[PDB]
This record gives sequence, structure tokens and C-alpha cells, in this order.
Amino acid sequence: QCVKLNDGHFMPVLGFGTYAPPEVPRSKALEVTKLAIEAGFRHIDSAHLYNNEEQVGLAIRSKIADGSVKREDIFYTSKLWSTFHRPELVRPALENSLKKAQLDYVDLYLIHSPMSLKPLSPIFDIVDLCTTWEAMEKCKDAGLAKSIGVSNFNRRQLEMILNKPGLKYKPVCNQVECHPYFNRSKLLDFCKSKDIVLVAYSALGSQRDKRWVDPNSPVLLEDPVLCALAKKHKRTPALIALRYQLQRGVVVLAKSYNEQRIRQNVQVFEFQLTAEDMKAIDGLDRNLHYFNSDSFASHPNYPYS
Ligand SMILES: NC(=O)c1ccc[n+]([C@@H]2O[C@H](COP(=O)([O-])OP(=O)(O)OC[C@H]3O[C@@H](n4cnc5c(N)ncnc54)[C@H](OP(=O)(O)O)[C@@H]3O)[C@@H](O)[C@H]2O)c1
Ligand SMILES: CC[C@@H](C(=O)O)c1ccc(-c2cncnc2)c(F)c1
Repeated sequence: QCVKLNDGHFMPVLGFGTYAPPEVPRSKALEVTKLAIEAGFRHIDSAHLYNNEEQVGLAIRSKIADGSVKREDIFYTSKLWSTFHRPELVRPALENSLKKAQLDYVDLYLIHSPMSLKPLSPIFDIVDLCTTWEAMEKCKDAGLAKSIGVSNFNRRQLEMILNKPGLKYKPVCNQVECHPYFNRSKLLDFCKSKDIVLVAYSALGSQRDKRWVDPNSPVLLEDPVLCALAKKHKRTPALIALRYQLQRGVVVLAKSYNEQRIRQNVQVFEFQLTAEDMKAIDGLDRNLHYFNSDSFASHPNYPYS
């Protein structure tokens, strides 16, 4: 249940999202990530910004120790935060992440966002990200990351890397917000044309953080069409939203800190949607990105409109 990447490595098509707001204790990320691996998750999504890499690393190592999984069976992702985009900071930031997680390599390292910040939430900065990508390329050559990609890149920002003079490695993936209300069908078409995997976050709609998400926005999992399809298939609305991405070639993440819902989310491989189901879901696209805050929308390299 993996997809082959542009650089030869493989990525599991269902990933586990580990972000919890700072009010959730970090000991939960350790328990939860162990349960995700117990449930069948082999793709685990973390980042510098998430303040959990020590716990997520320990969880992986703990399951490696108890004879459940081997390191080569786990796909660990980290992300370079936007205060570290200047090239001389890229490798130290990655080495720090491996340090926190106590791992020898990450399977995937991403530029978290194209919106550079002053060298964690400072003020904007102006960085030529082709130089940041060059430092990413060296992290792959050095073996600190098996694969390298980007996150929150729009079409123009992706093209800049692919058009870079003397590019070494193209981005393996682009991790963007993607769900039935914001399905990125044009960006998905472009990524499939360049052999770039689209990885979807907020596929269950969001954690609806009051910092960045308007509480007046519709709740994706309460959508009428998704709920009717859940009743039709005798599944849950979350499983329909996840199966929707797998059937259109999108690697999908799913955060859950609930034992029961983590186990339920791996049932996405058990059933299929029909062609009629898929256009029902495609008709829900309404250009609604849940993350909508002036802090993002004021940045010069803001990927949206
Ligand atoms: N690159 C980026 O900029 C970026 C941005 C955002 C997120 N991400 C990553 O993507 C991951 C997922 O995105 P997300 O944080 O927005 O969370 P999400 O995957 O969209 O899930 C949203 C909510 O759905 C609930 N849920 C999980 N399974 C469910 C189920 N079977 N039925 C009903 N509800 C269910 C969860 O609540 P419970 O916990 O109570 O189960 C969760 O809080 C993140 O953890 C992060 O790793 C990356
Ligand atoms: C902790 C929150 C974090 C995450 O969960 O990864 C996150 C969430 C949203 C964005 C983002 C990017 N580009 C446009 N709008 C929003 C982001 F860069 C980073």
C-alpha cells in the first residue's frame, strides 16, 4: 500500500498526523503514535513546529524495541520551519530534528511553507528558496533524508524549483491542504504531470484551531453528501473523505488522538467508492481552505488567493 516516489523510494499512502495544540500534553503524542503503529500506520507525519519530535521518535523506537516494526518499515517525515529557510540553517535544523527524535535519518524532509519568517513565530523575510532547496539537495546527498519535498507550494512556487538552473532532485511531494471542500484538482493535475505526489493534510477538514480557522466555517465531516455516502457504504464520513483521496492518487494523512478513531481510519483500505460516489464528492469543492488568517494572507509568498 505504497506509492513509488520520483527518486525511487516508496511512501505509504495513508499517513498518521501527529500535531496536537500546545494545550494537549506531549505525553499523549507518545501514547497515540504507539497506537497508530499498533493499528497499522507506517507513515508518520511530524515537524519542527509540532514540538513533539522527541515523543514521536521515542514512540517509533519503542515499537522498534518491542519487536513490532523495523526502522525500514516506518516512513518518518519532518519539516524545515520557515525561520530556517536561509541555506546555512537547513542542515542544522534537520540535524536538530534527528537529534530530538534520536534517529539516524528521516525518510522525508519538507520545506514546511514558502512563507519565510525572520530567523518560531517572530515578521517576514525574503529568501530565494532555490537556495533553500539546494541545501535540501545536499541533505539528501549526505543521507540525512532519503527523500526531500515541499509543503504548501502552489503551481508557480513549484515551477520555480523545477525550473531551477542545475536542479539535482525534483521535489518528491507537495503537502497541501486538500479535502472535498478544497480538493486542489488543478494542482493535483500539475503534480501528476511532473511526477510529484500530492499529500493531503486537513483531509478530515481541520482540527479547527481558533487561531487560524473560523468557527463559522462548515464542518467537513457533517457534510450532507459525505454523510449520505457513509450511510450508503455503512462506513463513517471520515472514511469516505479518506477513501476519496486514495482513489484520485493523493497520499492522505489523518490525525487522531483517539484510540478508536485511529483504529477505524485504517479501514480505508477495506472498501471502494464508485464512479458516481466520486463525482458526488467532487461536486463539494468550494475553494474553502480552513486555515484562513491574515498572518498567512499578508505574506508576499502566500500560496492562495
Ligand atoms: N504541512 C502543513 O502545513 C500541515 C498543516 C496542517 C496539518 N498538517 C499535518 O496533517 C495532519 C492531519 O491534519 P489535521 O491536523 O488538520 O487533522 P485531520 O487529519 O484533518 O483530522 C481532523 C479531526 O478529525 C478527527 N478524526 C480523526 N479520525 C476521525 C474519525 N474516524 N471520525 C471522526 N473524526 C476523526 C480528529 O479528532 P480526534 O483527535 O478527537 O480523533 C481530528 O482532530 C496533521 O496532524 C499534520 O501532521 C500539516
Ligand atoms: C501548527 C500549524 C501548522 C501545521 O499543522 O503544519 C501549519 C498550518 C497551516 C499552514 C499554512 C500554510 N500555508 C497557508 N496557510 C496555512 C502552515 F504553514 C503550517
